[PDB]
Amino acid sequence: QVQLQQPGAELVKPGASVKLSCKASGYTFTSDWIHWVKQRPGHGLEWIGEIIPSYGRANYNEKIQKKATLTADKSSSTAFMQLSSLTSEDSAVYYCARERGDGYFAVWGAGTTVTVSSAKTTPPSVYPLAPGSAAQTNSMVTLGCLVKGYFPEPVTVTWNSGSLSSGVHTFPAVLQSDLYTLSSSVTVPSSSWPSETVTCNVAHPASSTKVDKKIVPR
Amino acid sequence: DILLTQSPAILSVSPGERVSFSCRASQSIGTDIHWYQQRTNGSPRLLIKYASESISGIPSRFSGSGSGTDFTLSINSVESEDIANYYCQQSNRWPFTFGSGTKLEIKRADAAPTVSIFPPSSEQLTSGGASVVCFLNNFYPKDINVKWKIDGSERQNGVLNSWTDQDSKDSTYSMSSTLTLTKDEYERHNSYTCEATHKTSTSPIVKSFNRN
Amino acid sequence: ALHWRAAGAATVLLVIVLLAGSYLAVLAERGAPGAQLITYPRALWWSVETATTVGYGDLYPVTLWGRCVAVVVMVAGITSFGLVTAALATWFVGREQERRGH
Ligand SMILES: CCCCCCCCCO
Ligand SMILES: [Co+2]
Repeated sequence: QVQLQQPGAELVKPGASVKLSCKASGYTFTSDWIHWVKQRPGHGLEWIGEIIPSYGRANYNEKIQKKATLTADKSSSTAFMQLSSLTSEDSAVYYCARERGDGYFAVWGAGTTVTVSSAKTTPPSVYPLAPGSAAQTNSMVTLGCLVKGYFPEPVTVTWNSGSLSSGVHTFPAVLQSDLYTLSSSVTVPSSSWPSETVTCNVAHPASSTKVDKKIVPR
Repeated sequence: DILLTQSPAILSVSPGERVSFSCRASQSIGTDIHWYQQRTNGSPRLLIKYASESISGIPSRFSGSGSGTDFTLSINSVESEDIANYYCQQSNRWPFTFGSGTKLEIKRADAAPTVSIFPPSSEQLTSGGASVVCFLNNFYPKDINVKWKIDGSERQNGVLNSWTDQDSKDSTYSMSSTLTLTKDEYERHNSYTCEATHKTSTSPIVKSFNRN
Repeated sequence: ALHWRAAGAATVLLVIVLLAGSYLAVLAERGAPGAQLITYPRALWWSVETATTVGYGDLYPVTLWGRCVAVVVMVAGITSFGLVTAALATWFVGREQERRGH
């Protein structure tokens, strides 16, 4: 099962404060530490701090500006990182990880994408991308869908709710006038479509929405 | 506080070769060094702990060596799924620290793009906007140019491009190019054409559709 | 026998002090830059090192509470050795004096 659970996204206004969570499961020992690690887009991993939940003691990276405060709930086994007075330097994916007091991070959460901006949460519009009537073909057909006008990042895009993963690219988002747009691409055998169904599922965590969009011939 | 230096910052290798990532520590740390793989958009994954100790469910072709200040991650017979950032991390002294990472890039054979053009959707037109999407897929090398023409004449305004990192499925690259217009601007043109110029051919690959 | 009761207790208290000692060291030392006494397996080796007084100097606490822990470990090791030695003396003395009929 998934050992550490974090929210996908958190939008925060400049100067505001957010409390991130990391729910744990699997084997737990009173000797376990939860660590927080920050990654700015295109950049490396940066250690923020650690907590021993079964004792409440927390230690911080003293080499960076102290934005974090770590706490834990021992009954729900959740680790919390209170981030406060955030600017855009604080926009990043924050991971939590578990350490068995032996120095390495055996398991990591999926990360929380924190975006710091005054702009506003917008679910995406999903539009299909089927070929035009004129387009000829080989042994394979390319389909896609268009995820447009969302805020903030990220979106996750699956094909047939995960079952179709070979021959898929989701392109990185492009930001324009405070809104994100991307496309996802899937290729399948020509013979199989539209015989067998092809559908893009588009989760956007920051708005709590997951929309489905089936790709039918024009 | 222990500094870990990773060289080089980018490693370009051929499929099947043995590759080696370096991690030098600023003082002697025994073998208290661990390695992580982080693929595109994924979270880090432990590959090797304590310089050379294998982890369960990690391919037998990943190994580690070193002690003191000099550490190496090796991959035997590199393959596409190995395309990733690689980090080292020490646990010798407080605080734990990470290296800055090495990206693994694979040099594959040259491949021409597969080009696909897509007309605006019924639903988007309804909304009062229109996006023409072009996909340039599974090409090598990464250097590629896209050109939009409306009714025989070049277009440059309203075109946004996105490029994928190298693909951990086949070592290729892909790009998407999106021309976005209002419905009004879209309604008063006939043919939209997407042109792809790539090392693999003299002539560009060209795809178009008529609005009618 | 009091002496074996005492020697038995101290040896159980020593193991307990070595285990809690390892746990507490790591807790006291994490937070302090340059601290090496920061993972449980090596910290437990450290505790044995310390209780015995074997002095390798591969690991030692750099903080006040790490050092306080160190002292409790030393004293527990030292105390339990003195009680074992004194118990062994009591045993031998009472056996020698029965070996003389006394
Ligand atoms: C005498 C033993 C001292 C207890 C040290 C506990 C660690 C406190 C953490 O800051
Ligand atoms: Co007498």
